[PDB]
Amino acid sequence: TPSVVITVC
Amino acid sequence: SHRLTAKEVFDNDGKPRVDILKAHLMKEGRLEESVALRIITEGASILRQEKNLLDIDAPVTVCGDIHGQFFDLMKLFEVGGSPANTRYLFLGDYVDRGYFSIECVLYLWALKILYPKTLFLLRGNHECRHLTEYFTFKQECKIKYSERVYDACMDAFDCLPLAALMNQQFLCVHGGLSPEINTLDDIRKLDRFKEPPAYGPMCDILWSDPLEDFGNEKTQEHFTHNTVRGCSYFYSYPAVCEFLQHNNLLSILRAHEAQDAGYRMYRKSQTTGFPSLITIFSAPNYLDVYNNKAAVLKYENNVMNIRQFNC
Ligand SMILES: [Fe+3]
Ligand SMILES: [Zn+2]
Repeated sequence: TPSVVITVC
Repeated sequence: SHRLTAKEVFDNDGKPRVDILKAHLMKEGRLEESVALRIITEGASILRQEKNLLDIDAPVTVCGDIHGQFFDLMKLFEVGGSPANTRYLFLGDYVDRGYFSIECVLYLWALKILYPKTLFLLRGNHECRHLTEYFTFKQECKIKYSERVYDACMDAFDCLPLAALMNQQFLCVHGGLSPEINTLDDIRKLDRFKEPPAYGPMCDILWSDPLEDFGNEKTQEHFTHNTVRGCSYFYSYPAVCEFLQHNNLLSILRAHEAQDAGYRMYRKSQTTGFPSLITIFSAPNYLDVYNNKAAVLKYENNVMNIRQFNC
């Protein structure tokens, strides 16, 4: 199961 | 202004000069009509050889709606990486609403000609005759080019694949599921080379939405008629999870609904603990107020990286 990384600006 | 010639657009090996195209198209610069027809039909011929359901390996950058917003498409490629070394999957809705629909089509088709094995385009619900006639794309084609160019785009849109199986883990579509799509073979058996019907599995792939209360259903109805779209269905969280489990998939990646941040991750599966559904939306939108923000999804090294841009 992959991990989730959110990159916001 | 100057209409780009075939020698200006294509090199001697037939490769489109996409940097020249990019600089000219953003000024609403036009090509010669024969050159536009060449781009559209060469791209269409590549799309026609592809399967209904694409097999796309990771790494890939997944992109939602563009809607003719050429300046944001240019930014998206800056954020997502150059197509010269980045695999791309677009989930449809290239035209209408925005101001530069034919420019987005010509540029993406050029990129497909140049990178046929690493840049992929799916069909959205706007890539059809009915919607481009109702919104502005049909008129813009006739104005800037001709009805022959519009007709070529319509035939090219018929060639767009309907879905992608990504890393053997994700089903990617513009809209969503269908009461008549219970296996991946159900997608493979469709005849996609047509205007999307008013109802049926092809319609639903392009048109359906998660329920407003997705993940907290008051009833057990997997598919309910979609009163926002006036066609197709709302799908429920049990509907999605059952599809995922039956088909050994992790999630559905789709577009089609604008989001405050450019993305939304819905309720996690009770089996895997991974979001059962992800919406990605890759250009600005005007619903209530204007929203400049957008996001793309980069799947790489077993990390689902949602990258927001245009803040
Ligand atoms: Fe849509
Ligand atoms: Zn859209």
